[PDB]
Amino acid sequence: LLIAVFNNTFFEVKSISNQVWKFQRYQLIMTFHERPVLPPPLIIFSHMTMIFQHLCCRWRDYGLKLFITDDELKKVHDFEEQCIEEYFREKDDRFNSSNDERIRVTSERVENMSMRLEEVNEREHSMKASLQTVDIRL
Amino acid sequence: EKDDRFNSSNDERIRVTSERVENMSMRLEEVNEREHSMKASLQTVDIRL
Amino acid sequence: SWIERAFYKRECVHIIPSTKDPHRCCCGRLIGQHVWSISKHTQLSPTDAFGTIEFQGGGHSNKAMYVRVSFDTKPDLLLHLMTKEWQLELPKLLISVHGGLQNFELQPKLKQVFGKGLIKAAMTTGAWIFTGGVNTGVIRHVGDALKDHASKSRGKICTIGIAPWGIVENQEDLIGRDVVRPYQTMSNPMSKLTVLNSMHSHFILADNGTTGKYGAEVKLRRQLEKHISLQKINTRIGQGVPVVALIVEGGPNVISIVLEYLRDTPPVPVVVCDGSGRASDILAFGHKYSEEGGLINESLRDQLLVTIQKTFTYTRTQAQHLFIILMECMKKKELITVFRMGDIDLAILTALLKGANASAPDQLSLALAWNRVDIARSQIFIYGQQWPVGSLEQAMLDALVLDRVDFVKLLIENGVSMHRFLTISRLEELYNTRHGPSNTLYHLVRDVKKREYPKGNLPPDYRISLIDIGLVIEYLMGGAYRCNYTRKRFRTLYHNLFEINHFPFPFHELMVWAVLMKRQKMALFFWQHGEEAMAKALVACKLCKAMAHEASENDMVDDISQELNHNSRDFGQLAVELLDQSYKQDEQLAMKLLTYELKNWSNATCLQLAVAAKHRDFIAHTCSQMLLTDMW
Amino acid sequence: GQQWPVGSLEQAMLDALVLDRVDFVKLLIENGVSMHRFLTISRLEELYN
Repeated sequence: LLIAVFNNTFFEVKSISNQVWKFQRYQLIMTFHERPVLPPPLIIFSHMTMIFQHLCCRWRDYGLKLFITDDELKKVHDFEEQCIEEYFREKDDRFNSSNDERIRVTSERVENMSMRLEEVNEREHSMKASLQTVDIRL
Repeated sequence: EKDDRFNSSNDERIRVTSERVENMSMRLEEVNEREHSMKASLQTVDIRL
Repeated sequence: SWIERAFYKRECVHIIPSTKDPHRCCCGRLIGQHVWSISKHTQLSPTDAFGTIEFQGGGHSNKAMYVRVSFDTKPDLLLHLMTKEWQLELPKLLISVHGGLQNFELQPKLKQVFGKGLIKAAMTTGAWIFTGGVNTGVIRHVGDALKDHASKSRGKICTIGIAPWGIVENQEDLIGRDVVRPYQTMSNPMSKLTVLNSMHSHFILADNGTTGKYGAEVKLRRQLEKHISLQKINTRIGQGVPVVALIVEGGPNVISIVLEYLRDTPPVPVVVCDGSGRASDILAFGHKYSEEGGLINESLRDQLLVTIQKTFTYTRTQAQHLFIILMECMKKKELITVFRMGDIDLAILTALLKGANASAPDQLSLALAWNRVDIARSQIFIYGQQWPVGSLEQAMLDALVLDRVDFVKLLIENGVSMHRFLTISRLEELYNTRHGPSNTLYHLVRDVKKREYPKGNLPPDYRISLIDIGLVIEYLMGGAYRCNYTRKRFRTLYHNLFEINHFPFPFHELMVWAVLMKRQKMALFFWQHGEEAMAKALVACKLCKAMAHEASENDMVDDISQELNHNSRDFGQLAVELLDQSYKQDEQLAMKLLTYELKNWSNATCLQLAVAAKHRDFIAHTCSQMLLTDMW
Repeated sequence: GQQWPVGSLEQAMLDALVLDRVDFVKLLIENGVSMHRFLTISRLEELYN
């Protein structure tokens, strides 16, 4: 039974584990970026280095950004607005080219075209009555 | 046969029906709006004679 | 007992003039059936026909109050009946539908939309429908509309019909004093008298004494419509209630009814329909073929004359007088608009706008109150509308506090810019609004004031400053975040003031505000407009997740926590779909989007904000994985 | 314009109920027949028999 419950929950756990590992790659990378160069058996030298630096700064931003320019800010500011415009309007294209929208749009128009053609037929009956009356008069 | 499969598929048939109910509604609308001129002319002709 | 002692009635006591038929008198009743003063010699007495009518048969069972009154009664007494005895509030709108007394059939698409709107305006504005009472023609279509209303909708449309008392079938069936009388929807085809409509709400059956003849209700209905329009509306800005004149088809008489409404002080705008035929179609052909109002040329005048002479079967001179009355109506062309197929609503909502006759700020505030963006777009924001300075900004503030996203779209699209509108004081007034949907912002402010100054419950008359909003963003963001509100620059300007007070990036402050008070649709609108969308979406994701956790922690409503988690997932999905689009366009510029320092978000990084928001799908994406590999 | 005898609609309701005509029951309810005034003890026994 433990074999069975291990087998039948394997796929969901495997997908969640892969995705959680891919998420925690960032935590691993930033942690190892913030650690000192020297190993734990030799970290006392880097520790006294940070101690000496801290007392030197006292006696006298955790991340990895890129630091670009204003013209660059303008180019990435433009770059985002292509990505906005392409997204919403392709979403509009996907919605307009879908089957359920096409069937609904066809159906409401066969609505309007049947009532309107019916107006064309019922009004038309007046015109041949007028044409027969005109041919009768002349 | 790839052309036949593409032409007999559901998504092509629905699109081809839909663009034609487009053209047929705008064109019939032209039929109705132009028709209003003809019975106005027929009523005017019956009024004259 | 007040109805009998205030409202009067008149009964036919005359010399019985035979005219044509010896049994038929001047009042039309039978010669032995007896028991204005000219030839009827009628006498006044208290009424004995009022109360409630139980409509037996005809589908749904509906009870309609009724009263028989004299045709010469003062309208103030009748209006006092309606407000006090029938417990009817003063309507925001009066609806006056007229048409032909003969029965007719219209197009099915025309009829269905005609019904579906006449219901919907009388729902949304809480209007009063004024019909002809008896179940003939246009009133029959109103009753079919109200039948569809009862079959699919939950309102009680107050749909008062005014009919002559003498023409209703089974007059002895409605005799009583505050007694429920059953009524038959049965209507005999042999009898010339017609039954009342089954799906009406109240009746003002008016007796001039005569039986089987019309004309006993037109003057009383008009004078009552004038008296109600003289009453001030509850807004108390200096306007009465506005009145529409609804016309479906009609005959010769509705032409003069239109003329009386247009040539009135105040003017009553007059609205027809097309497709029904007869008089409504000839107002239609007159209106499209009109040029400059009364300036009608020779070819279209004789076309109008021959169609009047053919449809109405009138003589050469009679068509000429009806064309004269038509031209007198056409002089006031701006009041008449035609409904030509391909509703009742636009009809009514337009008559509200020019019956108010106020400035365009007043029309815009009215349409904002009705939540009608399409009506405001087609009428108020037409070409040729003059606008006062600063009024559009006030309407922007009113649309923002009353959760009208579609009015915000229209106002931005009509010249209003967010940079020139958003100030510090306006954003505080937004953060202290009491309208709109509920929110958990007050609990967040109370918690951060308790944490900052361990007091307790905030006073009820507390104005939430932007510094307190800044602290709320601090508690929700977590970590080492630092909001622009709580920095020393913003506190200095707040102390020194309560384009320096204008926000350089107003859509960011709007996004934070719409996220905080749980307004999802406006948050999605404000995400599209403005810049730093990926930063804004990740910030909104963390804010919605943190407020969901906070709502679950304080034992609040679980539905609030579920909806906040749904909003967090929607903003996170927006961030992934933006990342996909950036990766498809340019891989490098996507990475520079992912890494550049966000000065408006505490010098953070989009990559940091996604990890803080615990958005797993953003990091597991291939672009972020290869960026992390490059960092490795 | 259809005149109806008193008590005949209730008999037609009883006949529609015993002859499994749901759509005739819908029409008779929609034409004024109320179930509260029709169902008695003796009528429900006649249905059960």
